Amino acid sequence: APPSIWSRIVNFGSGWGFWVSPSLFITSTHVIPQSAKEFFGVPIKQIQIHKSGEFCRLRFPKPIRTDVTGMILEEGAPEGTVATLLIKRPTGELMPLAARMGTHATMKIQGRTVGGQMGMLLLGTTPGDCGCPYIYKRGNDYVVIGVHTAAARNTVICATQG
Ligand SMILES: *C(=O)[C@H](C[C@@H]1CCNC1=O)NC(=O)[C@H](CC1CCCCC1)NC(=O)c1cc2ccccc2[nH]1
Repeated sequence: APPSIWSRIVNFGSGWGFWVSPSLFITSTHVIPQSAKEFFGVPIKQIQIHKSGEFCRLRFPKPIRTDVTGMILEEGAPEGTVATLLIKRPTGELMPLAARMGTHATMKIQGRTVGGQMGMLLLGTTPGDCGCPYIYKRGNDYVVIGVHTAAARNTVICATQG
């Protein structure tokens, strides 16, 4: 992925989030800092925050990332698609991970209702990785399909919009 794509991934609370477009930031719900007063310098009351299970959209009142184009956001990928989980680490290291996406489902994880799509990793994910995006290339378009929310020892769970 080009630097433009990686630059959309930004640390956010205990994990990460992803700029889909100049005004739209997505992340995993459980990652969002509680009792934060502002995100990216914007008071929280001015942000439109919509949670769909563990998929969270934050829509800012003015464009924040005017440098980025709006990317296609879809609810998961067709079954069998090998997506890339774009992991950033706090050291700065980039760790793209290939994951074959499987069935869509809604299930409880540690008592929380999670709608998303499970994948299988093809050197793994760690507790600080949630909120990183799943993307794949469809023709000449990059498509973002969800955010990293959970993993087991090679199942990964991509939370998707409802
Ligand atoms: C991000 O916060 C982490 C990333 C995981 C940690 C371990 N490897 C990863 O990729 N996410 C979690 O730890 C989730 C937290 C849940 C909180 C409530 C909302 C849904 C996510 N939990 C797990 O990843 C998890 C729970 C669990 C239980 C039993 C077996 C495996 C297992 N994995």
